[PDB]
Amino acid sequence: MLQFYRNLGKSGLRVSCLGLGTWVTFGGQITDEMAEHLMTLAYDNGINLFDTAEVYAAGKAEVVLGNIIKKKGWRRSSLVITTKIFAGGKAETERGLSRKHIIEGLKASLERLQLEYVDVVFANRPDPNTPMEETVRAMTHVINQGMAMYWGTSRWSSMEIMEAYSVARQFNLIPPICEQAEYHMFQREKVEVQLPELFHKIGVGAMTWSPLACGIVSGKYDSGIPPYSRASLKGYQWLKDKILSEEGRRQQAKLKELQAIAERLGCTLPQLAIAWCLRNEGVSSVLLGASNAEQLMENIGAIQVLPKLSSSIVHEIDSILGNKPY
Amino acid sequence: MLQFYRNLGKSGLRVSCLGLGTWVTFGGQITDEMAEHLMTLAYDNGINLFDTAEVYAAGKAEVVLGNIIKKKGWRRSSLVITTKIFAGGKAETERGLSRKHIIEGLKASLERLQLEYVDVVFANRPDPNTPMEETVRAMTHVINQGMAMYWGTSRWSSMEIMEAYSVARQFNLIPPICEQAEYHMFQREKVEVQLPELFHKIGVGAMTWSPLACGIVSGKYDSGIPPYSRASLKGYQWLKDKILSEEGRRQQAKLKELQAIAERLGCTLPQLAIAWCLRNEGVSSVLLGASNAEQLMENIGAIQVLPKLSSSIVHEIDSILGNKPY
Amino acid sequence: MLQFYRNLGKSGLRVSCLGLGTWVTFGGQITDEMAEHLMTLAYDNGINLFDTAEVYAAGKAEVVLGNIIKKKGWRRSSLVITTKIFAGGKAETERGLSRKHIIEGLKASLERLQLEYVDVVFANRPDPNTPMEETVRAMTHVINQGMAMYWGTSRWSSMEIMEAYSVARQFNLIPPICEQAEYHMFQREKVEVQLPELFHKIGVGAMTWSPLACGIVSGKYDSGIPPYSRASLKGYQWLKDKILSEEGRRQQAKLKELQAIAERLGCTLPQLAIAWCLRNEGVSSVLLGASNAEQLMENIGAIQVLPKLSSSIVHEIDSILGNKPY
Amino acid sequence: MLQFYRNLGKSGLRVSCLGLGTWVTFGGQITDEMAEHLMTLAYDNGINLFDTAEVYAAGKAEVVLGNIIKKKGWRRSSLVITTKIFAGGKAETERGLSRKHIIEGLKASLERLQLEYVDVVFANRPDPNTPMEETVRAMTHVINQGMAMYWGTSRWSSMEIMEAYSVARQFNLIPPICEQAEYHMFQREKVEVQLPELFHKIGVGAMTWSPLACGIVSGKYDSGIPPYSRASLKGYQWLKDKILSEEGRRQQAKLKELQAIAERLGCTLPQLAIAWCLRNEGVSSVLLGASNAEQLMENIGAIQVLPKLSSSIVHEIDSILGNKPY
Ligand SMILES: NC(=O)C1=CN([C@@H]2O[C@H](COP(=O)(O)OP(=O)(O)OC[C@H]3O[C@@H](n4cnc5c(N)ncnc54)[C@H](OP(=O)(O)O)[C@@H]3O)[C@@H](O)[C@H]2O)C=CC1
Ligand SMILES: NC(=O)C1=CN([C@@H]2O[C@H](COP(=O)(O)OP(=O)(O)OC[C@H]3O[C@@H](n4cnc5c(N)ncnc54)[C@H](OP(=O)(O)O)[C@@H]3O)[C@@H](O)[C@H]2O)C=CC1
Ligand SMILES: NC(=O)C1=CN([C@@H]2O[C@H](COP(=O)(O)OP(=O)(O)OC[C@H]3O[C@@H](n4cnc5c(N)ncnc54)[C@H](OP(=O)(O)O)[C@@H]3O)[C@@H](O)[C@H]2O)C=CC1
Ligand SMILES: NC(=O)C1=CN([C@@H]2O[C@H](COP(=O)(O)OP(=O)(O)OC[C@H]3O[C@@H](n4cnc5c(N)ncnc54)[C@H](OP(=O)(O)O)[C@@H]3O)[C@@H](O)[C@H]2O)C=CC1
Ligand SMILES: C[C@]12C=CC(=O)C=C1CC[C@@H]1[C@@H]2C(=O)C[C@@]2(C)[C@H]1CC[C@]2(O)/C(O)=C/O
Ligand SMILES: C[C@]12C=CC(=O)C=C1CC[C@@H]1[C@@H]2C(=O)C[C@@]2(C)[C@H]1CC[C@]2(O)/C(O)=C/O
Ligand SMILES: C[C@]12C=CC(=O)C=C1CC[C@@H]1[C@@H]2C(=O)C[C@@]2(C)[C@H]1CC[C@]2(O)/C(O)=C/O
Ligand SMILES: C[C@]12C=CC(=O)C=C1CC[C@@H]1[C@@H]2C(=O)C[C@@]2(C)[C@H]1CC[C@]2(O)/C(O)=C/O
Repeated sequence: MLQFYRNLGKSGLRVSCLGLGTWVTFGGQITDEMAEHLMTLAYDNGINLFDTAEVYAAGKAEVVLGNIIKKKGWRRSSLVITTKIFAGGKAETERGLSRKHIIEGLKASLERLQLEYVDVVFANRPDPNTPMEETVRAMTHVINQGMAMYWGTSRWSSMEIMEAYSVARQFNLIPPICEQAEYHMFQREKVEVQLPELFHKIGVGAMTWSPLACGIVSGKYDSGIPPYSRASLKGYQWLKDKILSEEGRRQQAKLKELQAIAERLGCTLPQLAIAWCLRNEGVSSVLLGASNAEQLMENIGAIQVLPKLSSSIVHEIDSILGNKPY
Repeated sequence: MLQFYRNLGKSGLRVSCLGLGTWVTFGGQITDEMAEHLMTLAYDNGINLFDTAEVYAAGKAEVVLGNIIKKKGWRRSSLVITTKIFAGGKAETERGLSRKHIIEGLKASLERLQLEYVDVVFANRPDPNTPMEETVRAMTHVINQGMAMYWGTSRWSSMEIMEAYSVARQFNLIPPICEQAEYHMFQREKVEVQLPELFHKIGVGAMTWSPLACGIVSGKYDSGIPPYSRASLKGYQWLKDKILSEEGRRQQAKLKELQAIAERLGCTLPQLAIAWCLRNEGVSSVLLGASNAEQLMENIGAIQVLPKLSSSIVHEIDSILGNKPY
Repeated sequence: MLQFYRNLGKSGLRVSCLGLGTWVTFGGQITDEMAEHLMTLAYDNGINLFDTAEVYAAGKAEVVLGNIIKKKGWRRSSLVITTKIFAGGKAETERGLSRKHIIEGLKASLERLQLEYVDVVFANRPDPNTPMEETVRAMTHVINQGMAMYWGTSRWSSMEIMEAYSVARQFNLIPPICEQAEYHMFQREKVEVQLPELFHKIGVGAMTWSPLACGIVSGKYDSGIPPYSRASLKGYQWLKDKILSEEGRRQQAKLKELQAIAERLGCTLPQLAIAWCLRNEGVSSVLLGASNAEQLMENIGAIQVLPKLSSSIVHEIDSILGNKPY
Repeated sequence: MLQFYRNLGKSGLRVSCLGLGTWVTFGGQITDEMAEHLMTLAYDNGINLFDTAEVYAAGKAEVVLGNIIKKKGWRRSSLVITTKIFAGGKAETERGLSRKHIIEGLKASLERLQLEYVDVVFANRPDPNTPMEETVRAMTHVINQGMAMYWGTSRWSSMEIMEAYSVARQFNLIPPICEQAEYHMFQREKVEVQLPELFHKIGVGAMTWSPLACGIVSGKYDSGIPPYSRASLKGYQWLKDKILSEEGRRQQAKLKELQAIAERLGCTLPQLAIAWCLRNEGVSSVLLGASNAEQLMENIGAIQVLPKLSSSIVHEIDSILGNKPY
């Protein structure tokens, strides 16, 4: 009963239940050649959603993404391209959600992307130094300028998202259509409890990220930090610490148990985790990440796992994780 | 007492009581040469309204229409060009009334038409997957961008049209000026009963289509499906089935009777049917269709029939049709 | 105590108490060479206001005006250029105050004028076929598009002007700043009684036209229709009839009497009439007309007459005219 | 506890506590070479705020400023460029806060600056001939046109600033973010008493100017008008009169006393005065002025003085000045 394509929240924007992101990989960990192959595989498999950000690889991720789109020549109208704005430089005025950086940042992202507009522009995170009204007016402005079709939030609290809606309705501006939130077996609270309320109240959709907790859910770290793994990359010592932390090892213990259900269902752990992220209608789309073609094809195969996630299967997983939100 | 030119609803847009459409014919059933001749004949006879759609002939109808306008060099200010948006591609995001497709779709139609803007952009049909607010904001945006002068609805229910007005007045956006509805002797309810209410309440005008029920009213199918007829064209098996259906034959029976009044008045059946469509002020303009010059000139001659449609004549027709709405 | 420059109504637009119009003369009755000289004389004498219209000489007036501006190279910021829109073609959709013609009409005027925008765009007259809301939205749109700085009305009733303000305040649009009304010794009611109310209520300014009643006030028709006079021009038989009419001769009788006061003051009749038009603060600016340099220099000399228009002088004129409004 | 960078009022625009202005110097008193050096020194020292005006050196200040920015090639996103509009020509319509001059004036400033937009456009002073609504709509328009990111006021009373906010909230326009006010030891009332109220009430920020009272606070006029001093420049006889005035000499007397505290703290008088201007959070940024590199480097050194401005030090200064506002 799964519908591969669904509306992003209550907006009219239709997206595939699975998207492909560019964090770490594009313009960084992987070659442009591998990136091209990954996007082609995604696109050919129905995926129309591709996420990026001005900060990814200091802007190179957007460059690679734009190059592929141009080289492949896919119709712009058949793609949903999203980017996020917060950190776009070292200068004081090159970061934040001020009108100045919103406009300068998106303009610079579009130039790198070789695109006239993105379908959704996201505030990559909350800005405690900029009043909501200024931010909402700036997002509304770029949409009115044809630089984006819609806008959204990322890593914002339920209250801050409602605040953006409040400002939009008071000054007759455009409200946000989606919140890009982290969601995986070890981070469920926000997406399972809070976001559903925002959907029914103000139509906000949930586009989730890091469905494998940066690859931790794959269980490839059951025995240390494998070579070439994200956790072994430069600038990702923070990930390695989380993996080697006390809590990071307790997660591995639970994973081994989840692995049992995986093989018992005839799928891999990553496929179980990803399918798990889509088990509820509440999630509009799960943004995937992959360093090679084997991972992506495996991940996409998660769709076939959905039908096997019965009530019993879900309860067993909850008993194992032991973190089912109230 | 007929006024050849009238306002489209309560808007200031003045249109001829007869327009020329491009469905099936332009870029499809007829040659560009024949299309040029038909439009010239229309224009030279006072017709200033020409309708098309992104979906007609996969966009070719708009191409032919734009070519003629350019080749003939008529002043853009002397023309009322309308197009409709819903289905503009095979991709998921290439259909619907989302802001994304509204903007991408109209932009693509304008490029094909070689025009900077259309006078009216229509939503070709209702979109159950896009909230009215998003659609109304998108229509308002393209009007503000100078891509269209006004917007309208097509195949929308009275309630959905009122809903668009509601959103427009609540968020101070631009309301629709017209609804493009089917109207002929075998489809009267909506146009005769509901649309008049929308005109007096929210100024919505009625621009009607298929005045001959795709040619069925001409009675050329009194004996099967004549060669080259629309019903015998590829992709129009649906029309042939309606003609050969039980109800389709009962219509022919009534037509034969209507034919009596036609010849009794000194006009053809198509002229009687078309003049009938304009008998009431409620209809701002009737969109004509034609595959050759004989049909168009005949159709235009319907204007001369109007004066003969007395109360008695109208009552006789009602008795024959037996479908006068309450 | 006269201030040569004053605000046009309550707006911030500052105009000279005297402007130079282009009706009949520019691109028509006079040569481009004479037009250039007249504008230069005006500009050099402090006049910054120049009025035209899409209908004047079928658009040639705007062409000549734009040529002079370009040839002389005066700073655009030192000029106040106004044009009026209603009749811009023979086609049905080429006339009126519909959004379509407002945009097409002004765009075409600007191209002829070789200007990016006019300071004020006027609706040349009321349009009974277009709802006020559509007209006000269209004027607001062109101002927002940078095609005009402000907009105004011409030949509108006090109630229709208040209606435009009503729509502007209800839908948060831009209200009109001025009404271009006829004003001379034989047409005082509207300007003296009604316009002052609009100024204090909604800040509307009064820019008056035909201060010499098309030249009739000069008294050059005291003995028929002199050669080369406007009344003897082709297409102005209507003016000749008004002059030769019973009322037209009764005006001449009164003029002869006014002539007495003129010579008694040391000025010409035209100078007395023009100075009379500016005697009250209510009039922001009087638009002058002239076929040669002698008339213009004479007319401009009306400024020196103002100081002599005492209460007694004004009362004597009222006794003669006998048309002082209540 | 000083934060070099702070928000300009409640807006999201982040500026350095010290800015560099161009009045008198750029394109005038100093060479383009010296101007380039001064800006480079400022920029390299963290200063991101540079102020100018259409009136400075008849537009040359903006030309020099734009040349430096272009020659140095600093990222536009790392700069906060502000300009002020009021007097942009000799013609009547070339001055004021009318929509006409706002648009023409800023457009001309941007061309001279070789920039697409300024971060903040200021009304250089109040305009008693233009209604607030017109001015606020014009500022909102240029911001919506991408010609400026924000707008502000300069030399406006607290009530006039609140009036601009009132109009903005009534017609849903954009309110001002900052007021550029004079602030130095001999002008404290407005900035110390009134502006703080506007900050808490409507978020208006305080960007101050002439922190050395045009150089008077430096005490270089303790013995007349030194050569090359601003007071000895052409067109600045007004400054010399203020210095040589009775009150101007009484200020010198107080300065000599302040000098005691300066040397007693280990800093110069200008450093004490400038640091004094930043002692309170109320001031977002102090705009500096300098004719040579020695002055600028000295002035910037005022930051190190801030830590020494204890309560006692501030009280001693108040006792000396004897002008502490109520
Ligand atoms: N809004 C925001 O702030 C954020 C948004 N995002 C978005 O979400 C997207 C996805 O996030 P991401 O963290 O990459 O997602 P995941 O948590 O799914 O991690 C994907 C990474 O895990 C590894 N992996 C993937 N599949 C497999 C597999 N089958 N077997 C083994 N290892 C596998 C790969 O890394 P390796 O091979 O190197 O181990 C890959 O790069 C991003 O690209 C971005 O677009 C992400 C973070 C934040
Ligand atoms: N908003 C919407 O969804 C829709 C809008 N429209 C608009 O309305 C327009 C008119 O619709 P359309 O269905 O073409 O109109 P009609 O119902 O009037 O049918 C016209 C067709 O009937 C035949 N015909 C026309 N005149 C004669 C005649 N005198 N004698 C015999 N046959 C005749 C021709 O087909 P043939 O010779 O092949 O038999 C011609 O193509 C369209 O072109 C389009 O612009 C149409 C449908 C939907
Ligand atoms: N909003 C609207 O609908 C209208 C606006 N206007 C505006 O107002 C302007 C002025 O109107 P207009 O009717 O021309 O003004 P006047 O009533 O002042 O008439 C001017 C004409 O009278 C004659 N004249 C002028 N000065 C003298 C003189 N000193 N001695 C003798 N004859 C003289 C000239 O015509 P001749 O030498 O041929 O006798 C000249 O063309 C127009 O150009 C236009 O811009 C005008 C009409 C309508
Ligand atoms: N909004 C508005 O209406 C106004 C805004 N402003 C803005 O504020 C900025 C600063 O104003 P400004 O009056 O120049 O500032 P100051 O009051 O600080 O005076 C600076 C001037 O004083 C002298 N000076 C500076 N430092 C020293 C020093 N250490 N020792 C001795 N003399 C020194 C220099 O002049 P010299 O060497 O010639 O003596 C220099 O040009 C302007 O450039 C402008 O951007 C200014 C006025 C009005
Ligand atoms: C998609 C939309 C309009 C286009 C856009 O850029 C952002 C949004 C977000 C909020 C949506 C809004 C609508 O279109 C109407 C909605 C969906 C509203 C939330 C409640 C709402 O007002 C409602 O429930 C319809 O009545
Ligand atoms: C034409 C118009 C404005 C231009 C446009 O793009 C769309 C519309 C549709 C609705 C119209 C509106 C008007 O202009 C004023 C009308 C005609 C309104 C319906 C009721 C109305 O408000 C009225 O009755 C006047 O008072
Ligand atoms: C000039 C202006 C704004 C710019 C414009 O394009 C048209 C107008 C016309 C109406 C003016 C308006 C104002 O600026 C404020 C005014 C002048 C208003 C009439 C009453 C008003 O609201 C008032 O009295 C101030 O309080
Ligand atoms: C920065 C801002 C919006 C961007 C802009 O161009 C100008 C302003 C000035 C007024 C600010 C406004 C806000 O962003 C919200 C503020 C800061 C408001 C003053 C009160 C306010 O409404 C408030 O207190 C938040 O609730």
